Amino acid sequence: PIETVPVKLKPGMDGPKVKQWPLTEEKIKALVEICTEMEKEGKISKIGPENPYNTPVFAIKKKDSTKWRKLVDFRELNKRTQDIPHPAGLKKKKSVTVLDVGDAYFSVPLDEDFRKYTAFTIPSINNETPGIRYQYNVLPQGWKGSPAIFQSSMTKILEPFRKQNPDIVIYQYMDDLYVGSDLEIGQHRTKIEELRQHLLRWGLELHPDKWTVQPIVLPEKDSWTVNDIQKLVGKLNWASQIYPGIKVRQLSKLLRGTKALTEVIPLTEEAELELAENREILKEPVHGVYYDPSKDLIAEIQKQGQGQWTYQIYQEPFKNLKTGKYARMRGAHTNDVKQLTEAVQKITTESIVIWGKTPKFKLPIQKETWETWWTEYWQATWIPEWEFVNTPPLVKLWYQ
Amino acid sequence: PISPIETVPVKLKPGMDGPKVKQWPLTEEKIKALVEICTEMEKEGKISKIGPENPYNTPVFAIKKKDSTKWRKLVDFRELNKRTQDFWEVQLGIPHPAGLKKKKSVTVLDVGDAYFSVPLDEDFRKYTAFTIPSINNETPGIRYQYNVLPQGWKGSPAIFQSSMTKILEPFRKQNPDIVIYQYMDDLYVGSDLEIGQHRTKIEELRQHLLRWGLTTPDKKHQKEPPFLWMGYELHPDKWTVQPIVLPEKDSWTVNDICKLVGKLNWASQIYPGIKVRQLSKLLRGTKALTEVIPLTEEAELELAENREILKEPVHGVYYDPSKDLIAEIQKQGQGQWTYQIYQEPFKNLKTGKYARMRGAHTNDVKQLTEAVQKITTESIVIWGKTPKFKLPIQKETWETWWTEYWQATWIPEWEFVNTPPLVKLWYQLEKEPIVGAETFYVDGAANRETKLGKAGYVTNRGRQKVVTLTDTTNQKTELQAIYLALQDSGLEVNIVTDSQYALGIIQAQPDQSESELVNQIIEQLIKKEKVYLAWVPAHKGIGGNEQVDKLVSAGIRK
DNA sequence: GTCCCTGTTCGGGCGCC
DNA sequence: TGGTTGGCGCCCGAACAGGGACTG
Ligand SMILES: *[PH](O)(O)OC[C@@]1(C#C)O[C@@H](n2cnc3c(N)nc(F)nc32)C[C@@H]1O[PH](O)(O)OC[C@@]1(C#C)O[C@@H](n2cnc3c(N)nc(F)nc32)C[C@@H]1O
Ligand SMILES: [Mg+2]
Repeated sequence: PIETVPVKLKPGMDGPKVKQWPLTEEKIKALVEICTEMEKEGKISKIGPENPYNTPVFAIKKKDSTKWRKLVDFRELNKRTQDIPHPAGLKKKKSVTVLDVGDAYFSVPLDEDFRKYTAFTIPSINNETPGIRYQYNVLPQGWKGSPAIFQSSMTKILEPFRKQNPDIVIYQYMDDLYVGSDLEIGQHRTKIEELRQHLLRWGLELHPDKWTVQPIVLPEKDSWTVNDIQKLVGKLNWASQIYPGIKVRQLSKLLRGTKALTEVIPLTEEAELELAENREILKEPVHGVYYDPSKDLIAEIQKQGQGQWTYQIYQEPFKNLKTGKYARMRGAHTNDVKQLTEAVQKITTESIVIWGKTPKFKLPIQKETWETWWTEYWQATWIPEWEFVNTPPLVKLWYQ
Repeated sequence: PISPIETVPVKLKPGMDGPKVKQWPLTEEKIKALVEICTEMEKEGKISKIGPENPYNTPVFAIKKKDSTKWRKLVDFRELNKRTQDFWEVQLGIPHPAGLKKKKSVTVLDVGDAYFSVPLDEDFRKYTAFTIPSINNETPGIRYQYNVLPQGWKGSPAIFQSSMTKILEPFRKQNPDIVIYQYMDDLYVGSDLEIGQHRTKIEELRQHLLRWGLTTPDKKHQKEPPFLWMGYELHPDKWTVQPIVLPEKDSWTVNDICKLVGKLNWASQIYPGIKVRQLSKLLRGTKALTEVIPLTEEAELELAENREILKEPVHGVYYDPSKDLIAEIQKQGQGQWTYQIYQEPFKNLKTGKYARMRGAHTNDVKQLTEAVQKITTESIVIWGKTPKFKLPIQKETWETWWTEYWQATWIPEWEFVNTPPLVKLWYQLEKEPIVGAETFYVDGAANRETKLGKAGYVTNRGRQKVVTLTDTTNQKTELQAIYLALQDSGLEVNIVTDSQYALGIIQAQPDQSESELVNQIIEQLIKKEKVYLAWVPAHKGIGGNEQVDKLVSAGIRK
């Protein structure tokens, strides 16, 4: 039917060989039901152990629906896969809706020589059965090459809608379609449903206006102790690595000698003025920060406690492209891991809308803790890369 | 017979050729057994005679089977395995009897001559060439190649396990309510039918397997409990592990310690309270399995209390999905944790232990969290769900820990149980400076070349002390300085440090460490009533960090 | 750059099938 | 007997990666 496009791995790289992690009974039953239907329609085929590659698979369940979604953790294959103006107006729209257009890829065949690398394995409960393996025959959801090959077909489908609605920005990333407009809520939702009816012929909410930056703030006191000024000097000293205009001469000279931490230090007029000048400098935007599409985005997250989470997105140290906060549930039934997984999704969603790329996360969590529960709270169709850090208690104190 | 299933296409690694190793000398008994096996396998098409057109060879041998009567023909395919393609192993784990659901009727039967009944890829057969000596100087040694899966080849396990899955697929599809646990050639079959109707379903399975060339001999067809399965005995309403025999030595070697700990690990799945920390500690630094290691007093004590656990009768029960999974964790000494998983009180599904030491410095709450994570993952494998936990930690203790700890940490639904020793935090750092407590400014400095160092403090009350160190590091002198301040202060103390390394260790509130210096610091922190630890950036002239920095830098730096 | 001290992974021995 | 293969488990040490501090 459709001529296949030859795709190959990067030079000197083999396919992915990543082990399947344990899946719950509800996820395996969902994956088994999905794979039997996908196999019935020629989308996947069973394979044996002579295929040496493997990529982990799981499933997520949307909030209020008994429908599951098959997720293949393809980011190892995406890195090994051989390699458009990002819409700058998407981040300045009133409402943006995310639509899963992953089903569109299933109508385009995949290069026969490449299907071996799409292998995955369905596990069984209590190892009743060996793992049952499959590979992809069509463009797979979650693969970096799927939106690339389907690019020409996606433009044909979106052409009439984009012409009829020029004030609506439609952007595609992986299996997701981002639709932003300045229409009033309700009118916007009518256009989203209109586009859904448009996508059904072929077959088969975000408010980026309110995304604000969290600047570095400084304490305000009528009475300063030696401890208060020591905490303030160390914070401004770190901040001067980001804002070279920060000076700490008049504040630190108040600490000369060997004093008790609870001793009261009256701020002199010079130290008082130096502090006020530092507050204005911290309001200014970081200078000389230019986004490099060829370098990775790095996202660091700090647990601030009481449901508060701060994060920074940079490519070079102290060159923050964005610094924000993510405050959530403030109770005794708080789930740290759940709030963290939700935080990395919101941060990734923002990075896609702003720069069109997914960031690499430095997660403040034990590796085993994250891998045990992170899939239980995932709701996105993409998965970002992440490493696990042993955070210093210093960066936590700097970003409040 | 030989299965009519399609072969699995297998290639060598690029640029490689088949093995060319010659046969090693064999015993007369070994030879007589191999010719009897090879003559029969040739009559059945399982092996074919080759000639000079085949230039490969691999040494073969034989060992006794578990029944200890028949012989198991093996091939030392180590060279061929290096040059054979990679496989993706399909066996993802070992089934456990605690995950078996209660069935009305149970059968356990094996496929006979499993490997030798699955055909091998025709283009790959010539690489499995071997030579069997016969009655030499009366008839030369016959050269054969394998037409079926050989024992000793890398691909045989995964190819057989996958082939067995394809063969069982139509029967599972037709009989979705017949549970079939498939491990190698062994089949556990369970139904909710009466024993008569169950046996007819078994014969349908046997006929199904026979259609795919897999026999099921009656000698390996178990029909009554207890069933011998995967090293257990399956009774109708309970299961037990086959008897475990610990070594009986007076001069334990490293090999004996491995067999001891290995069998104890295997016993901990149903025997509660097994501990292997002191025994496994005896292996730190050893090199040879023959080294006789003298048992320490607590290692011999640990062995003695394990023996008493194994002398008790113990059994497990089967899984009822309509009830919840409950995991209860008991704290043992020195980072050791045992647990029991059950659904009805005093009816363990299984037990287990956890004692993996993670991190140089940790506390009992961190380890309990790690044990919960391990039990959760292990529960998802066996049962497909997370258990409800019963933990010997106060709700307030957990609230205090996850409040101050900078990492994301979480424990699923859990209820407190008063089973001492309870898990608690042995000290707490103040959030604010302490009024009326002496303020210590600590610092250390070490010389990278000479390894000489200095640690000390200055206080707001005029006290100062400097201690010289040898064979130290900058990081150690910073910890020595904090330790020095703790020793020379009262029950309440403010400490200011410039070392975020030392600050990060102490804020995590460890109660145990691999470092003796950190352990001495922990012991001081427990004796204190109030400690406040603060941080200042180094080399910035912030008093009195500036004063102590000049004291410890003199003579070792600049 | 190096040294230090973390962290994880991999492969060795043993255990079990 | 000794000499094979694969899965999983445990515990160990070697071999890495990543971040912070150090030298003149
Ligand atoms: P438990 O209740 O004792 O069950 C025994 C059994 C099963 C099922 O567990 C497997 N097994 C036990 N010990 C094994 C070793 N050392 N290696 C391998 F690969 N498997 C082992 C097999 C065993 O069932 P059994 O009926 O003995 O043999 C069946 C078979 C198959 C399929 O496994 C292979 N096999 C058995 N012993 C082997 C040895 N020592 N080496 C190799 F390479 N392969 C072995 C061949 C058989 O056809
Ligand atoms: Mg210092």
